[PDB]
Order: sequence, then C-alpha cells, then structure tokens
Amino acid sequence: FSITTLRDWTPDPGSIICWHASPTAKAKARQAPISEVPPSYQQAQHLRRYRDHVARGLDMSRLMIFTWDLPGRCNIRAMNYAINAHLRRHDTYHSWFEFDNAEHIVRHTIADPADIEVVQAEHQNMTSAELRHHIATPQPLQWDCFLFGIIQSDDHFTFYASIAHLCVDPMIVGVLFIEIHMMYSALVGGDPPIELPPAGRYDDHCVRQYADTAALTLDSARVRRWVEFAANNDGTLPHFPLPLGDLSVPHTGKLLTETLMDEQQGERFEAACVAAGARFSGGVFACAALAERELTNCETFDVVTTTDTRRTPTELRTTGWFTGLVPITVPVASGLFDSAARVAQISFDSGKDLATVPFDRVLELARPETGLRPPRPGNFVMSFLDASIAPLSTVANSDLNFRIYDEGRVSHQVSMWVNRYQHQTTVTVLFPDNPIASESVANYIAAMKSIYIRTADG
Amino acid sequence: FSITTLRDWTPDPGSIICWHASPTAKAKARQAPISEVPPSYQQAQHLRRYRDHVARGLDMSRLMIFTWDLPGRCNIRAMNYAINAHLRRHDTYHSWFEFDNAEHIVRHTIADPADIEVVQAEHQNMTSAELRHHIATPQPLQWDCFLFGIIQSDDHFTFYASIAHLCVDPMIVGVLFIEIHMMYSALVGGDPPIELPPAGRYDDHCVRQYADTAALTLDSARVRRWVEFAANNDGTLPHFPLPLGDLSVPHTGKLLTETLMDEQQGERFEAACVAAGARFSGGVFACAALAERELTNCETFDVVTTTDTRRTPTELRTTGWFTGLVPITVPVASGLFDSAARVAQISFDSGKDLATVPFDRVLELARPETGLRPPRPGNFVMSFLDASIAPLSTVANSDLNFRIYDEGRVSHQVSMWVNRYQHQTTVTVLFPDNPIASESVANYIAAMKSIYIRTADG
Ligand SMILES: [Zn+2]
Ligand SMILES: [Zn+2]
Repeated sequence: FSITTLRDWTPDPGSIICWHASPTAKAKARQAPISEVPPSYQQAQHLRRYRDHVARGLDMSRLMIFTWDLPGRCNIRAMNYAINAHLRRHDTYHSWFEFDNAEHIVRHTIADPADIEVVQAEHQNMTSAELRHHIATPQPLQWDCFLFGIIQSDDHFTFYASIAHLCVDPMIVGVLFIEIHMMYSALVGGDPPIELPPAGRYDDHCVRQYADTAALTLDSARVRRWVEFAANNDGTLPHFPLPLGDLSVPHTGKLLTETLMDEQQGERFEAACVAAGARFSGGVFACAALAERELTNCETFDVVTTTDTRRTPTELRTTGWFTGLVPITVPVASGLFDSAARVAQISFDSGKDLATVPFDRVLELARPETGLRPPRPGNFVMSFLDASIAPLSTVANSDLNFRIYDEGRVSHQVSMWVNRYQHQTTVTVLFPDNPIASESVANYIAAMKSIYIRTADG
Repeated sequence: FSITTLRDWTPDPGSIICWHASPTAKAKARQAPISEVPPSYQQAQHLRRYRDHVARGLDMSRLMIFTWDLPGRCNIRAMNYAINAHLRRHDTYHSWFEFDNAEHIVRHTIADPADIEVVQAEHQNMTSAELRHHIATPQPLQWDCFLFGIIQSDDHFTFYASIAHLCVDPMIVGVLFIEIHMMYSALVGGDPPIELPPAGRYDDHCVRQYADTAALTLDSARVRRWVEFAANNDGTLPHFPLPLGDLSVPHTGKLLTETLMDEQQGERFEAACVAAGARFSGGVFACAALAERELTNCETFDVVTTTDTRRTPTELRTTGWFTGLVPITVPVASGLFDSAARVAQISFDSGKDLATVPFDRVLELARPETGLRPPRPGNFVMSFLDASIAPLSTVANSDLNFRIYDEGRVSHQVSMWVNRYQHQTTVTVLFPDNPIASESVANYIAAMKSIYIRTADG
C-alpha cells in the first residue's frame, strides 16, 4: 500500500533483532555444485545490469523491502521457525550466480535445502541511519541476498524483509503474508506449522522459458511484432515522452505518489470502461495515453507494461521473477476516452501472448539490418495492479500497516505503478531526481488524474 | 520402415497370445472418479470426430498399429511384466473420456494405477482375418483402448501393438523400443527391470495448454497469423491441389509408397540445401512446392505439416499426443531450388512457434466477420521425418523388422510422409481409394521425385 523512500523511513526506537545466514550455511553455499538450469531472462538481464553498475562505481537498485507492524512482544523462536521455513521452501533461495571468464552466467544450487539456515542476533547499538544502510546491503552476486528482522519496541514490534529482486516479484507480498504472518500467528497461537501446498519450482520455469525462446526465430510472428514495436520507437523500447534532464549524471530515484480516484469515482470509472467495451485496465492505459496527448499533442502512445506470466496452478504457487513485458500502443487521434479505452484494451489483451517473449531474445535474433538496440536511460515502464481482488486485497484490506520502501538508488527510467484498491486508486512514479524530470512527471500525473476524474464524472 | 494396409497383412501362422484388461481392471476403471484435467485440444478434436463418425454410421481411423519380429520363444512372464509396467507408467493410460448430457467431454482418472492390469489369453483357432479385425477394434471411447500381443511361431514370434491415437503419437515407437524390447532383454537375461527416468505426465500438458490458449485473443499475433493463412486458403486449411473423387461416399484409405533417393543422393541433397541457405526439411517442402508448380502452375504452395510440440525435458519423457500443425507457405514464381528451399526453411522454422496454437482455438476466437469455418473433406497434410538421427534410427537400424500398419478405414484427406533413413529417402501417401485420387497422387509423386533427383545430381 504505502510506498516511501528508505531514507525517509524513521523506525520506532527499539531492539533490532536480525537474521543472517549462519557460517555453516555460507560454507555449504560456497561449495554448491554447478547447475545446468540457466538464469531466467529476467535474472540474466538483472545480473548483467548489476555487474555493469558495479563496474561503473554505481549503486544499483536491486531489492524489494517490506515492513509491517505487530502488537506486543515478538516470539523469537516462532519467528525464527517461520523465516527459516520460508527460505527452505522456495528454490529461488537455493541458487546463486556468478560470471565466469567472458560474460557467461553460471548457476550454483545447494543440493540439500536443510543446509540453509539463518540465525538471529541483536544489532546492539545500531542507530536508525545504520539500520537504513544495513537493510539495503543485500546484492544479487551473494547467495544470502536477503535480510529479515524485527524492531522490538516496548509494546509493539515491526517486521522487516529485504529480498533481492533476483529471487522474487510482487507475488512475494502475498507469500510473505502467509508464510511469515499467518505461520507466526499459528505458532504463537499454539498450533503446529500451517500446512501448505507444495511450492512450485522456479528452476522449471527457467528451463521451459529457454526451451520456448529457443523455438523462436527472427521471422516468428511474435518476434516480428516486437521488432515492429521497437522500430516504431527508434529501434528500442519507448522513452518517456517528456524531458527528464541530463541522465548522464547519476541522480537517485525519487518517488511521487498521488491518489487518482476515491471509491465512488472508481466504480463510475469502471462503468465508463464497460460502456466503452473495455475494462478497468484498458481505461488505465487510455488515461496514460490521453495524458501524453494533452501535454505533447501526440497521435499515438507507446509504452511497455509489466505483467505476471504465471499461468498454471504450479506457477501460481511459484516464488520468483515471472514479470514479462507487454508492448502497449494506443492511437489517440480522436482524443475521446471511449475509443482510446477500446483500442488500449485490445492492445493489452492481445499483447499478453507477447509477454513471454523476452525482448533480450529479440535482440539476440535481430541482425544489423533489423536496426534494433537496447534502450538508453529514460525508458518508460508502466504497471497496473488490481489490489482490490487479488490476494493483495487480503494484505491491503488487513489491519497490518503493510509498507513498501524504495531504496532510493540511482534511477535511469520512469516507472509508473497504477494501483487499484478497495477504496481508492493511486499512482506512484519512480524517476530521476532532478528539477526537469520532477516538473515533467508532476505535469504528466496532474493531467492523467484530471482525465481519470473527467471520465468518472461524465 | 514398411507401411502396409492392415487388410494386406498376412501374419505367420502361430499361436496368438493376446493381453486384455482384466474384468476387475475394467470394472474399477468404470467407476473411476471425474478429473478436472481436460482432454488436450488434440484429444478433444479426435473425440468429437469419432463421436460424429459413429453417429453418421462411419468407421473412423483412430489407431497406431505396429509390429516387430523376435527370434525364438517368447517369455510370457517377462512380456507380461513389460506390458503391464508400460501401462502403469504413463498417465495417458489412466484416463478415459465420455460425453455428458451436454457436449462436454468429461475425463475420468483411475486413482491407483496399480489397479490397471492386462492378462494374456490364447485366441485359439483365431484366423488371420479374425486377427486383423480384432487388432483394429480399439476405439477412443473405451478406457482399455489398446491391444498388445504376440504371434508365436515354431522358432520366432511377432510382437504387435495397437494403441488408440488418443493416447500416443509417433514418439511411442521409441518408448516401446525401450519399455518392451529393452525391458524384455533385461528380464530374460535375469536382470531386474531396467531403470527408467521419471515419466512425464500428460495431464500437466493438458492443463498448461488450456492456460496458454486461454491467454490468446482474436487479435493476438499468432492467432492473426493462423487466420491469415486460412483466409489465404479460402477460409480453411489447405486443400489438396488436385481433384479427388466423390467424398460423400465412404471409400477407405489407400497407400502409395515410393523411393526418392539413395544414400549418396541424400548426402548430396543435404549439401545442396546447406549451400542454398536451407536444410533438408526446407528442401523437402521446396520439392513438394516445386512439384506442385510443374503440375498446376500455381503461384504459391500452402500446406500444413506436423511437428512435435514437446520442449522441456519432462515433455520429452511424456507419452501422449503432442503433435501440432505448422502452416507452410512457399512462393514458387522463380522455379529455382535455392530460393524455394530458403523461403520454405524460413516458413517451417518460424512456424514452429505457431504449432502450439491449436486451430480449434482459432475457430473459437474467430467471428463471422473473420470468415472462417472448420475444414471440409480433402485437406492436405505433410510430414518430414528424419529417421537417421531420431530414436527411429535405432529401430530403423535394428535387426527387427519393424512395421507400421494403416487400419484402412475411411479417408477424407491426403496425408504425405517424407522419411529420410540412413540409406534412402522415401515417401508414403494415404488418400481416398478411388481412381481419380489415385491418378492425381501418382502424378504428384512422380514430379516430386524427379525434382529430388535433379537437385541431388545434375
Ligand atoms: Zn542484520
Ligand atoms: Zn485379443
């Protein structure tokens, strides 16, 4: 729900109890054998980017950081069980990666998950600033790229989780709610550990993804579609359509959050989508496009949006990085919401089949004549998340004050998350911290909101 | 290797020892509970066709029928173990289907595969004609839609297998070679049953396939590609380009086989393909297309060819119907072999990504404005098989006289198999048995062979 920059987090004073991998666990990890399972395309792109930033002296964002609040005194024994069981259950915590001679990514996999163990210790005189630094330390080229802990106050405590994006995606929220919070509540309630269905294996997804992408050629229809999209955006993925200042200097990422609609406005907005022959999501991309139209007078809107490529029951039970990209194109010659939402809905829906084709694969298949290239800083990525019905709902509609923290590290792009909740629809944007980018983003959000409200109140 | 019509099979005299599901296994199967796993699109299409034919009084082909020859006396105990273990190992033998009061296909699944058991009995005084009829009896709407047996002569015996296509596809050959022949050789040598890798589950494939097809819309690129192919062929899949007989009367299927090349012509043909920027397969479709050019003076050649949609290691270890269809289009204006092989190769390779989209899903998504319909009799289907590298090799290059039998039931279409072996390249064609189709097919084959010879030599 709430998304704040880590540097602005002011935890309540209290004792910091933090779980670190044990020395034995670290030794066992170091001697884990090589696996023939590759990194997913998502993991691979991430690891290459992380390597490159390290080589340039830059500190790259690479974490998902959550907290939530509990009353009273934490049962350390129960929490230790919950965390260790969580780590042992999901195979994304059982592998680690490294680059060999050349840029080939090697996977190592711990053979016996029982060897994985984290152990709690108090950070005796750790200050708030030191804790902010500490929680942001995990990085993708260590096996133990995660931290879990608690801040124990007199009569309440706060639980924090910091997990490398390498191992997870937004689905982790729901999973943590069950496997930390519900598990802990069971144990302190006097019950045995909650029984869970078998976890899916992310390794299997990596294997399938490589088999599927290997079946593609430069002339395959889905590849040609990505090629045409990129060619309509100067050989790469779409750039943010407004000036963002000089991105050759490493500004940190800044957050802008805004409420777009209250509950009533949301109901009316969805009704407007339905009347236009679209759904809420179509309206979301229509509003992004019409906002660009208002500020630039463009005829067509191009962006990529993130989507969860899980499909089977087993994948739905799999923790890991399943995010794929859908290429959104919305023609906005008319400037009306109805046609924009209709066509946007078609682009989103028909584009789902393209989300399982990583654009890195397209770049592999492309030749010099194809005229493609990887994006420069300033690319534009959207996301629509329906937190009103998804398991997120259970978290969002829970009494726990669940919070997300951006690490506030160097930013090369604009990420825009539109989130529908039970009682409001909000937008959050992460972007480079300079006055030009701040002005552009602020104007884009203001226009977009005005279009949301205008549509709702027709 | 050899493909014969069942009616023309003359088994050696001997004792017919045949394995039938036991009365207990059949009753237990009858009370198996409903499963939420749907039939695959392939299974579903097949089952609808079989129901429809039965309702129209027609006898449809539905089997894969194989034999091979063994020296000496069959160890009945060892064979019994092998057959039963094969049936228990693969989940395609654990389900059966039926139509409910609606047009919905219901899957039932036996809970404990150990309840599955086949038992041998001698069919005393069964004549050869009675054995031909008997081996052709299995059908897709009974659970035990398979037969296995031996014909024991004085000093040798023949093993026969008749399995509903419902449960298998060509991969079964390799599997039987391991799980019958290799298993049998282990047992009669006194060894334990051979260790096999874990078998894949076809149920999982059905689930995955429905999730994937559900992600498609009429506007998805792959669907639009299938639609354009059908529209480029008068709203359906390609028809055979030569006249046939009156398809409103039920002629049985007829076979035509011809040798295209010897080994030396084969190595030279492949080298020509490689030089032309194509491969053997591209050359195969190039030769079919060029042959149609000489016989019809058409501008482009359109056909569908079969491909194995297995991709992951687990799918490669899964017995079942994975066959999909690739839309092949070859421009044939120039008449040169190099360009035809180039473009045909591109269509084949880039079309692999389309084989996982069932055309029935396209028909679901299509609207009357799309202008499609399910094909009428006379469609044309090719296949290229490389039996020099595939498991077939070991079977093909085995002392065993491995034979395939067509059941000689009603034929509505032309199926063409081009098979490369270590020492020759052959073509087999199944088509409706009337003089008109026989002449058309014969001429087509002659032209095709002549082009093969031209390309291989001078
Ligand atoms: Zn710590
Ligand atoms: Zn029998």
